Amino acid sequence: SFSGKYQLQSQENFEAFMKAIGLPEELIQKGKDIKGVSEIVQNGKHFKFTITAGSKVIQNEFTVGEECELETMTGEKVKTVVQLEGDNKLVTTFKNIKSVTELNGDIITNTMTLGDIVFKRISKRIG
Ligand SMILES: CCCCCCCCCCCCCCCC(=O)O
Repeated sequence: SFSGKYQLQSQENFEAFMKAIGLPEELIQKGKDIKGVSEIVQNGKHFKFTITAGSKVIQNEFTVGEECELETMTGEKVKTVVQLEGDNKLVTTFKNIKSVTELNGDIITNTMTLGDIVFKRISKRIG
């Protein structure tokens, strides 16, 4: 349902966010303009997602409504719960970051908010 492969079209406030969260500037620099790929496999409430940005491949999984460990941008793994807010929307919060992922047709919009910082990503189905 969320299942598919998607690639980044555009994003806002990437570096603000990534510095604030602790990403090595050596990585935030080379990452600014990468159009990353997301491969998602949803099976009921079971989700697997791989996010590929260059040589950095992060793979995660979670079951909706359960506790799950998620590997973060920095490599830090956090224990949280991901919830559905409608079949088309994934919502979680970790390290004071609120992440919203919403699929509309072939476009996935992801929003992460740390304080006043709103990091938004817009991706498009590919393969
Ligand atoms: C590496 C950061 C982990 C993100 C934590 C969000 C948990 C739900 C995410 C499900 C798949 C995310 C959608 C990918 C779209 C995108 O790359 O912006």
